Amino acid sequence: MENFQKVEKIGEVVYKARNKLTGEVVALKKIRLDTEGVPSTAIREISLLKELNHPNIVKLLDVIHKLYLVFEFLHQDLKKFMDASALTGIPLPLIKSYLFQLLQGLAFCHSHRVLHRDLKPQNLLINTEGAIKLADFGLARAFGVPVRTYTHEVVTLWYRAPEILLGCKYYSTAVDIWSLGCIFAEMVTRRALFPGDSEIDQLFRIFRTLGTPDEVVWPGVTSMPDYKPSFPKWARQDFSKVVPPLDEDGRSLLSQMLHYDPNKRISAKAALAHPFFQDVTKPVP
Amino acid sequence: VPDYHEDIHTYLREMEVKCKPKVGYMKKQPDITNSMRAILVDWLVEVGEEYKLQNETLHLAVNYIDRFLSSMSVLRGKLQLVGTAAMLLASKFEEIYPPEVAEFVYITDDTYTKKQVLRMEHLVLKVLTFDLAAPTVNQFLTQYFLHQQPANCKVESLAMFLGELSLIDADPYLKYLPSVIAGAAFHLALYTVTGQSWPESLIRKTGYTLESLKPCLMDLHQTYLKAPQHAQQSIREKYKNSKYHGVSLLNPPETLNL
Ligand SMILES: NCCSc1nc(NCc2ccc(-n3cccn3)cc2)c2[nH]nc(C3CCC3)c2n1
Repeated sequence: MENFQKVEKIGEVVYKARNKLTGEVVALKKIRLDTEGVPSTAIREISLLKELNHPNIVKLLDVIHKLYLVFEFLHQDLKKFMDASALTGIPLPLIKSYLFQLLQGLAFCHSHRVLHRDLKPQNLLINTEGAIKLADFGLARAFGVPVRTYTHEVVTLWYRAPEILLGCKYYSTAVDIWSLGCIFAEMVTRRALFPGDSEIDQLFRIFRTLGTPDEVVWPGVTSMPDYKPSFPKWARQDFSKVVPPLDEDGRSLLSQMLHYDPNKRISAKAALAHPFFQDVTKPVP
Repeated sequence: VPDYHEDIHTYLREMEVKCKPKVGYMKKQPDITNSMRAILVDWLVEVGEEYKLQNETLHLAVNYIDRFLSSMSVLRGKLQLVGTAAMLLASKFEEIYPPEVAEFVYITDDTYTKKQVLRMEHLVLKVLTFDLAAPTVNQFLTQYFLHQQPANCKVESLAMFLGELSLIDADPYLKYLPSVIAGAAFHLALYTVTGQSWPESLIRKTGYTLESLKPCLMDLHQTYLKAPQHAQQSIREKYKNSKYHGVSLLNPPETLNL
């Protein structure tokens, strides 16, 4: 640690720091070890990031025993970029670039049997050259083929998939795609698609936009542990009202990322092949 | 089939070669033997039952132990401390609710302190360079189960039982990759319950023929035949439960007709 000059606290603890010998600017993620030893979150983040070498996944550079994870530094997160762009909006080609790159990163995770389980704008890091990267693998898990039951308490509420809210025994890769669908819409409209203040409010916000799901839309839904036949039956809103600025291809992709049935929700790999990405470029923010 | 199943299988096949322990490591250990390892693994099977831990957690703990003993000399009095730290790390990685350190101390009957278990956790992490996401026999078995025509709970329980017996005996099972042990365990379980063989869909997925699995199959058939005589019995006791369709009570086939 003697070789690092802390510059400032950037998250919570994550510090911006400088290697005093090489000049390299890094992010130091400090994990406190005080009565259970190394936290499971640290064990999973380190072990999984060592297998996740990809241009759209944040680089882990070193681990030091306290426990400090040394990462590459990126200038901003997508949440702050979104806030700064609330009046202008993010240009359409940059929304498309960012989603294309998030899907490349996520397809790599899923192909390496990793679920992220906390995709939200503050965990998506951007550099001055137009790259965006998945970060914070503290909630991630190595999944099996096929899955078994995993932790129920997963994904930040606004980005949480309906199969988690309704208590399905099994969830998998589709929960990450749900979160990215939400993030896509949020980049387009400049606000959170489903800003719930409780699990029931979150579900009803989803139902009010996409329609209350039924046995035709989502076979099994009326049998799910937290499904209630008393739920209001809302009709589905037209995507021309949900995401007004979005073209036919954009609407087609978003609708496939927000399919109720996790078995029909588009995969990261299939999303990359969607006609929405035919003209993708890499603009600089 | 999800469009990442093939990618995951290809990746696990690369990683099982990289996560493999050193086949001859026990000959270079001055103080411990295959028999003391068998005793430790059989004990971890019992710890897993007591804490209702996943089979995967047990398989990971054994991978971590064999990799640690591949580069670190350990005296017999400390082998249980390595095993306990391995099971704690496997639990933190794989389990929704890992047992607390004080429970791992209790299950050693205070042979070691909390401080010792936590220091050994740090050392295991250092020696394994935090590379905990190892492929297991279990991870290959659950993929192979998707190729059943049709799915048979007894075949699945018996293949798991057989894959678990392989963990106990470093000689001969350290000679084989997890994918190959799982292939033999699956064929032997299928043949025992239904008289069916290693299916064409798995020949295509794995590139393994029944012929390529033969050396491992012959070993696993002997292990199966001799299981009621083995000094270690925790796996047989476990797979008598209705949870596992009492498959450890079934008669092994006399021949495989290979
Ligand atoms: N959730 C965002 C905060 S955590 C974060 N932020 C990063 N960069 C964005 C950022 C930079 C400076 C500031 N800032 C300056 C003055 C005050 N704040 C705030 C945000 C990171 N780059 N690389 C990382 C590694 C992945 C784990 C650590 C990392 N983490």
